[PDB]
Amino acid sequence: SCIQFTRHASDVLLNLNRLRSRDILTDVVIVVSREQFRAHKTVLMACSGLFYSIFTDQLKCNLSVINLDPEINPEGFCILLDFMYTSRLNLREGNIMAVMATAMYLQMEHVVDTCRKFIKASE
Amino acid sequence: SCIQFTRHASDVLLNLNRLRSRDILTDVVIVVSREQFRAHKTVLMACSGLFYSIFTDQLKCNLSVINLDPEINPEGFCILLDFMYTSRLNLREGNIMAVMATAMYLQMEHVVDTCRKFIKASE
Amino acid sequence: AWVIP
Amino acid sequence: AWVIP
Ligand SMILES: [Cl-]
Ligand SMILES: [Cl-]
Repeated sequence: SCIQFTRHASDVLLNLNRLRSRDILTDVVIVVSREQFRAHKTVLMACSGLFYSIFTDQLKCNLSVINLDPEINPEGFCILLDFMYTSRLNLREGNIMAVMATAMYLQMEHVVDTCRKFIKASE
Repeated sequence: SCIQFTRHASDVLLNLNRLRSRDILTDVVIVVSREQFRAHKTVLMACSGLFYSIFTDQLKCNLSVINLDPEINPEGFCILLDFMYTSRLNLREGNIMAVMATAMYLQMEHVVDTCRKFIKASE
Repeated sequence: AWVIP
Repeated sequence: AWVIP
């Protein structure tokens, strides 16, 4: 018997992104080589199998800094972090390989699938 | 030049709700008279003008317990909290007045609007 | 907006 | 699902 507000989920994500831009209640720093990215643990877990495993680990859940594998490209991470908070993926010919390798590491199957399709079409 | 994954926002909300059910990374207890509700501060702020004001206040942002006005009905709050995490509002004839008064207090304009329309149509 | 889901 | 927004 429920009614549903169609735009609710996108509005929530819009506000979580505004919180991220203003640095409100961000509780983790993701270190990708020389770069730091402030984020909300719950949004990372809700989007990534890797962060879901990290932040449900009884020891890692309490860490304020998570260092990613040095093989991870910071631009690739940046694009995936923007995707997490906006549903929009800035996929380009110059970044697709780094985006795909980063999505595989972060466990983001939908991004991996779209990257594979854009690669196969070119091819 | 971005591409968009249509279901991303609803999937994120689905996962935030699964985190809430399992009590993962919940960081605030909302006390509504005799009842307690565990939630994520960021989801509350992203959905409610009242929680947005509370959790951006330099002192209240650090509180782990927020007590609501004793006039607030716990079932009404419960229904709005489920709406926040699911986009579905369990609106019924027996709960509509409490739901509407709670949405006005929490500052959730879209819920207030739909409640007003269901009231006007009846009557 | 509101719809029947 | 993916679309042009
Ligand atoms: Cl994904
Ligand atoms: Cl609302």
